[PDB]
Amino acid sequence: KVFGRCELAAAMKRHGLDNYRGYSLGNWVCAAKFESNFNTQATNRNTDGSTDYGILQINSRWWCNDGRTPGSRNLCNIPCSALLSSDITASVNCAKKIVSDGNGMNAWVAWRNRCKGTDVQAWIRGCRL
Ligand SMILES: [Cl-]
Ligand SMILES: [Cl-]
Ligand SMILES: [Cl-]
Ligand code: NA
Repeated sequence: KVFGRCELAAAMKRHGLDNYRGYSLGNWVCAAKFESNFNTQATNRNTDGSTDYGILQINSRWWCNDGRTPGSRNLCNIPCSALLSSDITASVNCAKKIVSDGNGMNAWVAWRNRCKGTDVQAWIRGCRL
């Protein structure tokens, strides 16, 4: 599923991401825009053989099991395919574990390079939330 900007904002708010660990909702929408272009089915292979999955591009080296990343962890206790669903619940719940891990949203390279320090509130402007 390809979400609209305000549709995704509303779904993320319903799942408790607004101000989660101090990150306002616009940070999460901005991260999703640049990680996946709002597409739940996005996948991308990394040089180390791991793969990133879903709207927040969660990586199989640590967070989910895809059966083809030897020596990796599955800290969210989910198959990586669950992160591609049109229902964002699994992605949100796993993202909450990632952002609590110590480095905050710096875990998402696109957030660090394209959202951090910008006017992230623009990503939720005009939305009925
Ligand atoms: Cl915001
Ligand atoms: Cl594996
Ligand atoms: Cl933080
Ligand atoms: Na894994």
